[PDB]
Amino acid sequence: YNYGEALQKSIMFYEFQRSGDLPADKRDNWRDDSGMKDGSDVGVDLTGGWYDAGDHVKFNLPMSYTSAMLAWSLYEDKDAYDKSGQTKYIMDGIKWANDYFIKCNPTPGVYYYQVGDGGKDHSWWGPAEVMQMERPSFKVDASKPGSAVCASTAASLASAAVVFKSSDPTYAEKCISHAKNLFDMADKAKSDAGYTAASGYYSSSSFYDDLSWAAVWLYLATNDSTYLDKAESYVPNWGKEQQTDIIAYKWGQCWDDVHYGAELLLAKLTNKQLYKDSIEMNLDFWTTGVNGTRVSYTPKGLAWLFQWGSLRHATTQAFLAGVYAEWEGCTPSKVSVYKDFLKSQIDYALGSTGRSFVVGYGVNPPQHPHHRTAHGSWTDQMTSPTYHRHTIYGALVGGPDNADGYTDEINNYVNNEIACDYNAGFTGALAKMYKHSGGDPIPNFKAIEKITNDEVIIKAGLNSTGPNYTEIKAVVYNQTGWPARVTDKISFKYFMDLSEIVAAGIDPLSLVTSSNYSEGKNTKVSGVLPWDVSNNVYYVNVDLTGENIYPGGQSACRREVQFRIAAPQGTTYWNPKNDFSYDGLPTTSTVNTVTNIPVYDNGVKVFGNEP
Ligand SMILES: OC[C@H]1O[C@@H](O[C@H]2[C@H](O)[C@@H](O)[C@H](O[C@H]3[C@H](O)[C@@H](O)[C@H](O)O[C@@H]3CO)O[C@@H]2CO)[C@H](O)[C@@H](O)[C@@H]1O
Ligand SMILES: OC[C@H]1O[C@@H](O[C@H]2[C@H](O)[C@@H](O)[C@H](O)O[C@@H]2CO)[C@H](O)[C@@H](O)[C@@H]1O
Ligand SMILES: [Ca+2]
Ligand SMILES: [Ca+2]
Ligand SMILES: [Mg+2]
Ligand SMILES: [Mg+2]
Ligand SMILES: [Mg+2]
Ligand SMILES: [Mg+2]
Repeated sequence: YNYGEALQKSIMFYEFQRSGDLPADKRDNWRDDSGMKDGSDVGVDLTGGWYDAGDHVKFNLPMSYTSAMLAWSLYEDKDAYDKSGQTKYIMDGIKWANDYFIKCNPTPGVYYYQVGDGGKDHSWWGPAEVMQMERPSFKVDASKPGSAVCASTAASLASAAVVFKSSDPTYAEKCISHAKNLFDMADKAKSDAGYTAASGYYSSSSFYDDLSWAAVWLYLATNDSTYLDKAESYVPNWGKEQQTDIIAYKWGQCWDDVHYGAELLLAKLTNKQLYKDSIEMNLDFWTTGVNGTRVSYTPKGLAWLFQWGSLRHATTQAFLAGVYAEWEGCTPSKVSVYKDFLKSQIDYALGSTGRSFVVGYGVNPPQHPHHRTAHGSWTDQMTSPTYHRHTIYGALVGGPDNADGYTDEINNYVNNEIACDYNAGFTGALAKMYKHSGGDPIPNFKAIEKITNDEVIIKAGLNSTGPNYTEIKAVVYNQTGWPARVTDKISFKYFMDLSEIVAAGIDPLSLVTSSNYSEGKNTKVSGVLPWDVSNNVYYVNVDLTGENIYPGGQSACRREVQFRIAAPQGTTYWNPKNDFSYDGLPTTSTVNTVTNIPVYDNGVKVFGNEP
């Protein structure tokens, strides 16, 4: 498999998750500014960071877990990133998350750990750029603690400091300053009691693991052994295997449990047997098995841990196995076992079963990941359109069940959602496979997509008619996607040939235009205006400027306008047949897309034709 391309796309995945004011240097044409008022409720700029999964909540625990894991990869395999030419991209990602965590620590002792409400956010299915719901900010402090999330963020900031120190020593120091404050908060409190806004999504079941993980990274960033001593001091407090006094080993590294990564690092830093034994017990359980126990394996080779995000778990363990196998302290006989495991799990994700589980990569990749912005519905419907308008490159889907079963459907969020933490360890494992087996990334890769549907259209039909008038029912639709956006400067024009009016000795400008119905309070229908009088062409201008038309609902994306143009009552010379906009017009109140009632966006024609 082409591991370099996979690595390249896995890193790119995060760029599509970005919230906030996006860079001018962005390499896609379908994501734009969003969550621009994040933090406005507390008077703090909390814009930026990454949306968690297929949704738009910013959950700092998995977000910081993710950036800490990406930095860990860059720390372990900078040469792989340099050789593949992806170094700039992963560093930009790491900085994107950490710049946001810094904003979340506005003053010593205060940490905002979330922006958005799961309940409200998930109740709407649409693109990030046009979210209309409230996005509350939540914080922890001395009176309401969040040890896991504060320490997880400290680990992200400290690991970022380690990998940025050589090229940007000042940013490294900035990261360390904030990591120290957040760790102090976490260490002083030793409680997750104030971390409640993520209930039902990312509630924490442990924080001593996060304390050790953060302390290890702060040790590597500052070289102050005060932190190494702390890291080791929490070990007795880590969860144990049931009815044993053995450090847990039957799960895997993940957003809720980072003792696996902490013990791996502590083994390399101290060479103490306790840590070596602990990480090898975990890696053994995942490979050969240990003490009669072994993680389940699917018939096709996937180490299967749990129903949700099976690939996320397997590929993360693959990364840890790769890191540990390269360490001189690893039991020699297990080096090959662990490396074989890294390859088998990554290959399963990339295509060993005959298809890829990575969006926009390989053979028969997933087409319907549970992701709002990549899908791009403009009607608040998971079912419409019936295909994803965008390709969210690099995203690793949840994964199959214990029997390799997998259904690529948008509503399957258990096995087909995509998320920050899903790609975290995966990215690191990919860097290792690239280093070993290669595969050239795509040069100058970008995600500038072809526009696949007219972004703003109009449908019309004959509402009412008479010997002296024509009444039109028109509906404008915002189907924007590159990027999805509010269209508050839309207008359209209805063209007529009024030669018969001039011939009747009547002023075309005196005809009466009117509207008996229209959605939108700003809808304005003009009187008859001249367009090309040499050919007796006049028009009615319908301005929708000011209307908050956006691709996020059946009513939200459309504006209906009914308007009539009429010659004097009792007259019979009105002739709609020579009117440009009347040609082909649906003969009734049931509208259809028309191309002769042009739509304009800030005066620029974007749909339809003029006379
Ligand atoms: O031995 C059990 C292990 O449990 C781990 O916690 C897991 C929770 O039990 C599980 O409910 C939760 O599932 C999440 C999933 O992680 C998340 O990514 C997905 O989006 O939603 C699911 C809930 O609907 O996962 C956590 C973490 O794996 C402990 O962390 C671990 O120590 C313990 O051994
Ligand atoms: O929490 C699981 C999953 O929920 C997704 O939102 C669901 C919501 O949970 C359900 O009550 C509603 O009926 O449908 C929506 C859309 O499927 C959410 O999109 C995922 O991010 C989340 O993992
Ligand atoms: Ca934890
Ligand atoms: Ca006419
Ligand atoms: Mg900008
Ligand atoms: Mg979820
Ligand atoms: Mg399909
Ligand atoms: Mg004519």
